[PDB]
Amino acid sequence: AKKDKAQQVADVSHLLSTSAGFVIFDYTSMSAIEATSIRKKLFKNGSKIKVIKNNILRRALKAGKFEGIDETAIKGKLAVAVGVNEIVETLKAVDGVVKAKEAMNFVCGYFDNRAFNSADLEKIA
Amino acid sequence: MLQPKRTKYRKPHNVSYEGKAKGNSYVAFGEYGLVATKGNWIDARAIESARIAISKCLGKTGKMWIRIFPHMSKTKKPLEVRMGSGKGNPEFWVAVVKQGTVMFEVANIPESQMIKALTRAGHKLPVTWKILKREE
Amino acid sequence: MKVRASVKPICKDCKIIKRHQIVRVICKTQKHKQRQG
Amino acid sequence: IAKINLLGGQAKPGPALASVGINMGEFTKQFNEKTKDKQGEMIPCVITAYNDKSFDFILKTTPVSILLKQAAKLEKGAKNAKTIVGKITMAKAKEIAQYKLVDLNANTVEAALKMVLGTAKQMGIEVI
RNA sequence: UACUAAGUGGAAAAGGAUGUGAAAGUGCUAAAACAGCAAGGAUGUUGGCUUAGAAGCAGCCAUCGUUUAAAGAGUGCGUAA
Ligand SMILES: [Mg+2]
Ligand SMILES: [Mg+2]
Ligand SMILES: [Mg+2]
Ligand SMILES: [Zn+2]
Repeated sequence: AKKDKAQQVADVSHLLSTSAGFVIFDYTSMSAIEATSIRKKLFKNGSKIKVIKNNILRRALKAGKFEGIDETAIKGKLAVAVGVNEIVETLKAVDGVVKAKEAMNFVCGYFDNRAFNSADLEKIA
Repeated sequence: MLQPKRTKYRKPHNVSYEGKAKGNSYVAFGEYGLVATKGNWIDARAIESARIAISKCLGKTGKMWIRIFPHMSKTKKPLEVRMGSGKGNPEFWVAVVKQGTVMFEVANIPESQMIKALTRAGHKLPVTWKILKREE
Repeated sequence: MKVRASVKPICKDCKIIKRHQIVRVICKTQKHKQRQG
Repeated sequence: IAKINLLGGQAKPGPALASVGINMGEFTKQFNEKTKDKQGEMIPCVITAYNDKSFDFILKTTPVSILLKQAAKLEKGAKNAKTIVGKITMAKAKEIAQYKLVDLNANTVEAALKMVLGTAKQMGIEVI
């Protein structure tokens, strides 16, 4: 209901407030076996892949007093890859896997109170 | 074939099925029931067809009750016989179903099987049937 | 095509339509075409 | 991609492979080379069947619930779920879990613990 | 002032139907509804008896659990399986 939605938006906003790194991905053509493989290869509590609602992510972003991420969350399929402490190794790991995949897109994310572009994601690894 | 073991009188006057519902009007043993919407004479043969249908479409733990019983008999003069020379001999037993009498009831199995079971029982009977539930 | 006084879907794919003021049942399986509903 | 059932000690036959173009005679030595540590046990193999021709294969553990029978000291489990015959403690369950951790896609070891209970419930063995 | 689209009116039953109008409730929805489209749609494993064989889809012993957004001892087709 509305109360559950309010609780959900509050806790994800808190999680993204206390976090340090974020990157957005799509869910096009990768297997669930592969999904479990990514979970085990990360194996770090700081690194977390999650399916978030597009609407809930924008509203939690609004509550996070950040800006510029709107272009990422518009008419697109969104993943969240939150990283605590070190985020470069998580980005390196996910980049190696998408190279191991068949096809994949990659949308701009958010880290260190700054935003990046697609090519900036290519070099952030 | 439900049949009374003995009767005091072999040839009674027929019992009318026109009127409202005297007894057997509300589900009181199960909780789903097959109500009638048209009074008619239905014989023990139709009961056995309907009862066998319910039992075949029942499960391993469902339980059923048959309310109506063919108390009254009916006669039929032999073919090619001119009128007179007394009443005919009893041929078949019929239960008197009035508009509003619950004939069959079922319980102790999920709702869909019970709805289906009552449907197949009512397609075996001439009266226009309807599903009803038991008051809490 | 099967002509019956009563027509009902046989599978979950059977779909009831009303064509030329007659109700029929069409489906992927041609054994299940019904008419005269 | 083909999940084929091949004996560890006898894997040279199998005509199905020849339909895809796999070099059967060269790869028989690869099939037999890395299964000598588990001789006698039946071991299926997953094959990344493709036109690359460099078919990478992965072995696989014998199927579960036979070590449950071995640990329960009974040949065949009960024919009724309600009827309880075999009893298995946590130590035998954990040995089975660490053995079968290789084929399982679970992240943690307690997840593997309660897999043994789950298949033991299917076998009817009480978890004590 | 409404209704019918059947020449019903201007003859008929058991039964069947997204014909249409009225009413009374209940679920979701611009924190996105339903349909469709684009993706995934899992692991132990193909569980085990059982069956020549079944191991996602023969009867069973039942009708498992994790990862996870989701996934069913599967939805069918289908494969000796
Ligand atoms: Mg007329
Ligand atoms: Mg209708
Ligand atoms: Mg209406
Ligand atoms: Zn059909």
